[PDB]
Amino acid sequence: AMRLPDGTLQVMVEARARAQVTDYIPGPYLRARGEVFSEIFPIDEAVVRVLVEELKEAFEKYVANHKSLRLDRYQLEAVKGTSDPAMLADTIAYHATWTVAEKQEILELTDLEARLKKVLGLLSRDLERFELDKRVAQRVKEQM
Amino acid sequence: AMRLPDGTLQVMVEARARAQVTDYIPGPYLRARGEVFSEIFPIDEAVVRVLVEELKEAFEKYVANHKSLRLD
Repeated sequence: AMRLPDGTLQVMVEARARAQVTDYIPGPYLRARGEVFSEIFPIDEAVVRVLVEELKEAFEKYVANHKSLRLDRYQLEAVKGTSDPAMLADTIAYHATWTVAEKQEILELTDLEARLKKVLGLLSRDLERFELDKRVAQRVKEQM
Repeated sequence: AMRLPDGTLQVMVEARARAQVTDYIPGPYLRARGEVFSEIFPIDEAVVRVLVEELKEAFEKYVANHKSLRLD
């Protein structure tokens, strides 16, 4: 909780669980109503943990190749000691930079297991994007 | 079978054996005559228990492959 009364208040929040937005209250400033924490999730958590291990593998492949995103290696140092698959899945989903729409659709889906598949798909998409970025780099050099 | 003071009849059932059906009785409500309760006993259980083990292994593999379903 940083107190900066100069036009920018920096509040760092650790989210607990998603909830359904009931309605909206016109502002400014705006309000919204929500339900209790989303404590219902699918099971077969063992395969979810296996997919968490594979997600750590994929994110290690990601950040090591994605050094042009200026993302520090410290973000690869926090996936150790993971006591819950959901926190690691969300951390990897936010720590990889792409369009805000995909990051938000990661939140909107209440399915625990489909979120990991979405994260893996988007990580592979950014991987192939980096691959063709390199490809067109040498291609444009050859064009010169 | 216990009463719930809310508007729902709460009764636990458990099937024991299947019975053949001969004819129906007009309703409401419906009745049925029970002729026999046919259910074969396990005879020469070696093959039966081998298939039981295989069936349980197959069901375990069925449970271990959920990605959009929920089974406890």
